[PDB]
Amino acid sequence: ETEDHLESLICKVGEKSACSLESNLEGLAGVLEADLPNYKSKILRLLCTVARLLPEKLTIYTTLVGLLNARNYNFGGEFVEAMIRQLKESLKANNYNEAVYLVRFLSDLVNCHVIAAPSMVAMFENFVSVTQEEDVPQVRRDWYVYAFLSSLPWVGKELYEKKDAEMDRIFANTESYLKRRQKTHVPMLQVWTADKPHPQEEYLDCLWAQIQKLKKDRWQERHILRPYLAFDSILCEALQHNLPPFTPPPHTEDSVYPMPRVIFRMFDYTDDPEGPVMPGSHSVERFVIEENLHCIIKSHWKERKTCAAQLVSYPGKNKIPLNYHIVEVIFAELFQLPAPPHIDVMYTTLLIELCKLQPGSLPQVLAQATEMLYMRLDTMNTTCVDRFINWFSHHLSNFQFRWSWEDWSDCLSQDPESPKPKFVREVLEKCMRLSYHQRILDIVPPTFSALCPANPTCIYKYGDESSNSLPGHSVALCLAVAFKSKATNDEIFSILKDVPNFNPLKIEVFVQTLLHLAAKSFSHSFSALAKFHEVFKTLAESDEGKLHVLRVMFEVWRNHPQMIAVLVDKMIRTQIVDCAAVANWIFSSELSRDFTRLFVWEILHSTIRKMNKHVLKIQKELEEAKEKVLEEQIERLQEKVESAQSEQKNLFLVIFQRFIMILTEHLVRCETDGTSVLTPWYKNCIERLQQIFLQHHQIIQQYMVTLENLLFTAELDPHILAVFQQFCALQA
Amino acid sequence: KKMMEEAKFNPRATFSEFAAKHAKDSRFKAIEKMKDREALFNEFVAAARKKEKEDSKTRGEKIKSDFFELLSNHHLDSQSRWSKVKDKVESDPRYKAVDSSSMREDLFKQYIEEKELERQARIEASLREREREVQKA
Amino acid sequence: LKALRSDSYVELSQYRDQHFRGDNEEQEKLLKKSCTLYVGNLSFYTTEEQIYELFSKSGDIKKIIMGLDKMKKTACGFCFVEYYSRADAENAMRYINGTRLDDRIIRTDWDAGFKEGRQYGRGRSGGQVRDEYRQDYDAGRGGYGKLA
Amino acid sequence: RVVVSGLPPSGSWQDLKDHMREAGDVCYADVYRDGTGVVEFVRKEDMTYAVRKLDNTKFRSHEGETAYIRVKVD
Ligand SMILES: C[n+]1cn([C@@H]2O[C@H](COP(=O)(O)OP(=O)(O)OP(=O)(O)OC[C@H]3O[C@@H](n4cnc5c(=O)[nH]c(N)nc54)[C@H](O)[C@@H]3O)[C@@H](O)[C@H]2O)c2nc(N)[nH]c(=O)c21
Repeated sequence: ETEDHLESLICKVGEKSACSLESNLEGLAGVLEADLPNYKSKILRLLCTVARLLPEKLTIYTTLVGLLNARNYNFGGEFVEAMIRQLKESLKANNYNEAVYLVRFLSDLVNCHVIAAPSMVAMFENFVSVTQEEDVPQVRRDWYVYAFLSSLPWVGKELYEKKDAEMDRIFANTESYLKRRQKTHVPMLQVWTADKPHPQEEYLDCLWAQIQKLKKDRWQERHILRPYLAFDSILCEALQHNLPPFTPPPHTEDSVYPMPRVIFRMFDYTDDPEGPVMPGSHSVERFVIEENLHCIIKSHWKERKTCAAQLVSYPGKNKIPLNYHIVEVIFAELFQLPAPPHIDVMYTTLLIELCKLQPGSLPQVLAQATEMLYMRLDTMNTTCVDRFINWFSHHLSNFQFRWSWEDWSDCLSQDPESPKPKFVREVLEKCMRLSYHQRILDIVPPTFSALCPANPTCIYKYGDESSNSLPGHSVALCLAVAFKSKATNDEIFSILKDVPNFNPLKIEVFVQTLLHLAAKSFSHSFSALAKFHEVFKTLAESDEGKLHVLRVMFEVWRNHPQMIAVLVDKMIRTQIVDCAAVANWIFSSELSRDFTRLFVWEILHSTIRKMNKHVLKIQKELEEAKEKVLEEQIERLQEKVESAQSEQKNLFLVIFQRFIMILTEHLVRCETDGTSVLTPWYKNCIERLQQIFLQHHQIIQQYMVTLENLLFTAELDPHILAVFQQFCALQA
Repeated sequence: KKMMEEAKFNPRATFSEFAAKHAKDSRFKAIEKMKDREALFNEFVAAARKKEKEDSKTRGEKIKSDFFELLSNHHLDSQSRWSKVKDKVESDPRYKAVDSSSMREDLFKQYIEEKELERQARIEASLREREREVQKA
Repeated sequence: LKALRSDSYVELSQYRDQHFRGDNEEQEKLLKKSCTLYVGNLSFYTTEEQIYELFSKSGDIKKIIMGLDKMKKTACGFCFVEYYSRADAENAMRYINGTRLDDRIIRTDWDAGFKEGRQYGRGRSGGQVRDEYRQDYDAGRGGYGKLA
Repeated sequence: RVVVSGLPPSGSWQDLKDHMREAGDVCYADVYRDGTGVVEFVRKEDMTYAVRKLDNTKFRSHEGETAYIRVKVD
């Protein structure tokens, strides 16, 4: 019971009360002291937890650890003892993001008279000292600075009352360090390359610039609520403590540090003239506001309805254009370089839940942001655009596809390849897949018809062709007859024995015919593949066969991208074709004309994931089997791991070799015909290569020797190398 | 309490903000413990917010009540048009006392809504008996 | 660690596998380990293609089984979606449940598991039981309830 | 969804719903295994109540057959 009640109450304070917060902190303060005799360990646990899991409540709980320290010095000393232990653990386990919340909780305690202001400074001095450390990844040297700077919004003001001498010498080594960092990763992490309006800044530079405006403002920010900073009635006479000498954990080969980031920015106060002035991009208020909002989503991501509510009720010290901050932060997450913190579909419905909660004001802002995103499309990164298309099209389908399409009339007279028209075409294509062809033709104006998607009709070769000069024609006609008759494999094989030339012609007449007679539904085509599965495994026993199947299937369904995708997927899972073949198919000349369409990549990534999932699965089995006949298996599971990983490496190897080949071909041709290198085709192609790295950087890391010395070498065009070097900078 | 009367209301003021505004005031220092300063701060807000509510919604009932009293002076029925009445009452302090035009019109619309009634009740009872007899048949 | 674990959208519903064999205990053990979902309120004309496109947003789908009129053998207004992993089914439960599929608000529920015969409406008239007593008009489910 | 155990031999889910309704309102019922069954209520209030009040009660079938049924939250 009691155990239960404590955790309940510890949370109540953070939650929205119905009696001034200060009161609750007053009460809970004593209550907790009264229970210290019997429940010291639990309360000591509960607080260390809310400290690393409820950052958005940082100051409500620091206060609490204060009122307590103001009634039991020895208690505070124990809490601060745990915190350091808890912090050393998070660090050793590579859970750096959790650490920051700890390191930041300590910081604010200094404002609660619990930790010696001078004490904090000594630790930070050691954090920055990491910048000197020799032969360590920059992402490591980066995290300590970030942990330091991100704290100042809380500690800085009072941490400036003391040790300004070293609290100047620290900024000194920082400034020095900040100007010596390589920024190779920025181009690969920016949502937009255009900085004409608002620049997408490297996260440390942006924060550095933020501290400055604060420092030069005498460290006086006006947002961070402070519920335990008032030590003029109690906290004053409290006896602070001293954090033991903190020696940052030595960089090991098992260390993994957060990747660098780029600050997503799309709004400024002029985007909301008639609304409370929006904190500027370089104001700490902006940082803190987005930080809490990001943390709120991190705490409630699993429950969308609770989530919207915690966002909308966010407590701001001084009024701010909340709705705008909520939308900006959600897009900041959806478009997070390659992909955000949580599953993509979560942001879609989260936004819906917010529109249902603030019916009168959220929708307009969301409609304003959509407009702005569309207008800035020209320099948005391909990976984000895809995300934009899927979000918007899925969003539309929940609001009867109602949108003011004429607002985007400008796309109508642009090269079909330009980002705007292409974006519209893709969005519409997506809307069709969530409903049907005719429905979409009906929602857009007559002027847009040209951008609507083609009717997804099957294309039989030997069909009502009547153009019979084609090879295997009659053979196909027998097949059609057999299939409609509940023919068997051997029978079909027989029909096929009468085919003149791995036999390309046999494949084509089989596929063209089998698919045509199952073109009514996905479920028909599937069973079709399952029934005559044996035939497939025969005709396509070779890679040429595998490749030819994909080629004929594409010939048949080129007007129905969703069909093509589900078929390839089904074929891979039933081993009618393998990922290598799918990869070669993607870069094949037969797809050259559709190379930049979304479905092509949606398929390639879905193939890569199946490969990855597969590898992971077998690895686990071995893992479990190794944790125990039982041997003959581990012998076998080992072999399977080998093959799986080998085929995985080969998939990345081929994909990269193909990218290098087509990009070089383009670069050379251009550098010969003195033509522009920056074509729409190039943009998609170079950014698609970048995406391979973004989506699977973890797996790709395992191939550094091969990648760094065998593929992406110096003889390669710098435009291609650039992509590789950007990737390496992610964990450099 | 005096410390809070020197600032600008701020009913949703944080305790550390309130403590910053009144920290050098002697009525603030007069209370020994920080906890009791916060408790007085919390209660006075909660009693001021409780009173603003109860006050601004007896003024609401008083604005509305006055507006009706103004209208009661003119011979209004379901016919009468607000386009016409407006130009007759627009000078009154009870008309201006409603800070909006959309709402003076709604209040007006609300305000706007024996033998013949006996015959109507006759028709109603006849229809009821007819429905009952039709159901029985 | 603490109550942040809240996952109300993934919790078991009140519905029980109708013709299921085991205890309520055996049905519940299957439901908490399932990868297959029950999808309700579809229109009679909602296709497998649409279902695939919306439900794939939460993970890869293994199979989709359309609910049918036991006697007419036509789309009934419900279906079963089966994922390869429960994590993906949970996300559908979390972010797809309660949203629009083919212009109508749908509801998902955990399902013990598909078995031959689960695809047929148990509705007295052939369709879903739900439609026998519906007193509302629904042009996606054939107008008024069967008892009308 | 709750489960039922200890139902009569000559009984169906349709007749059971008439007994479960006492809790408030039922959404679906079933009787499989030739002994145990199941029921689906609307709200948790009426549901939790059924397992509380409508527990180990005496079911009465339309065939003049009575028995003891056990309700449980599933
Ligand atoms: C609704 N539902 C169906 N299936 C599956 O889909 C198939 C179609 O059969 P139905 O023909 O759809 O089947 P039942 O639900 O068996 O029977 P029933 O539970 O009695 O219940 C409720 C629906 O009918 C209504 N109803 C039932 N009896 C009455 C009654 O006497 N009066 C009134 N007014 N309404 C009633 C009620 O409103 C209710 O919501 C079957 O294979 C099922 O397994 C579900 N599977 C899961 N996991 N979750 C669900 O929520 C679910």
